[PDB]
Amino acid sequence: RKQVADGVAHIHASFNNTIVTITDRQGNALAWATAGGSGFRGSRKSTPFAAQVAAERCAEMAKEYGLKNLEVMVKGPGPGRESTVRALNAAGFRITNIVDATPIPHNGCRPPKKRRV
Amino acid sequence: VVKVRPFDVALRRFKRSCEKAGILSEVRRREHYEKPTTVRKRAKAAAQKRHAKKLARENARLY
Amino acid sequence: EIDYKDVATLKNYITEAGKIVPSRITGTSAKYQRQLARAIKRSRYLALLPYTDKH
Amino acid sequence: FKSELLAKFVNILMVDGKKSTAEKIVYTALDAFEEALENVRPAVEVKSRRVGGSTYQVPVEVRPVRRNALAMRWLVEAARSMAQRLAAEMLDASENKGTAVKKREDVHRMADANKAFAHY
Repeated sequence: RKQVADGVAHIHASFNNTIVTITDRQGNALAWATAGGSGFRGSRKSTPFAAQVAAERCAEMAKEYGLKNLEVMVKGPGPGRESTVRALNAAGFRITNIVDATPIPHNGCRPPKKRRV
Repeated sequence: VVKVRPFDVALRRFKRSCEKAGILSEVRRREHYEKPTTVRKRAKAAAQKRHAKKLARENARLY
Repeated sequence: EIDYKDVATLKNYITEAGKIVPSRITGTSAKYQRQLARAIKRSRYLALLPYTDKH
Repeated sequence: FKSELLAKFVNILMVDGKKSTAEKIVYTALDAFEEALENVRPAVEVKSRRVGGSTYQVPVEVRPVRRNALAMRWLVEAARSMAQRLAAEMLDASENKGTAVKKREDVHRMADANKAFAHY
């Protein structure tokens, strides 16, 4: 382990799962945790609370590297946007900046077809 | 983007900083391809409803 | 009288994200709004304004 | 004893109008509560909703009155001589053991498992 104190939390909140990848500021991965690896499956992955746990699990694995300050980059529309960020505050970590990093095409590729469900 | 200058404020300020860049709005637009005809149909009915509101909401006794 | 060089003015008409602001908000005339949008877009090409807050 | 919770407990024990038989049973096994109740009182319970088109078990708070009532019900239902079964439970209930305590547990267990539905 290289001990780092300043880092970046990259919350990837899909509508299905939520991934949390705490990195150094140079974007090398240190820890990751996912709603659908932190216990919850099918329906319950896609809940705030599953993502919270992902964040918690990742947080208490990020302390091995001795991280202290994180910037949160919240990327996507999922339920695990807000909850993960709370779970980083309420796990010690000082949050410096909360960026949104959602990829927005400036008209680009034709999305998949509409679901005639 | 929100520099945390308490966190609880900062996350609310974050949540309103991404409302205002219509970020979640935009993702939901671009999840599935709206066929151009359907886009226009929605936009007309929008304008049409908005007017047909205001018009009768100027015609707006009750008791 | 809008210039792709007058960054300072133009910046009153872009959001923090870099987005062009509605004429509804700013209160610009349709004719002006059109000319802004054109200038903003020329600025963006000269990297005097940014396209996106991200980049 | 002059307590409304005690009144409740017997009425929750009472069967077929027989208040005396009940009252005796409770009064006698009490000779052999307010604690043993408070160690069965559940704070959280699962309910169920039609969520849109499924049945999800959603955690909810128990309000304090239902708290005391659910406890009494659980004691009696576990407990069910009777005085030689109603102190039996209602002492293990002060020693976090038995089935009325197992209820408090296995209810909280179910809620813990359904925290993902807590507020949605």
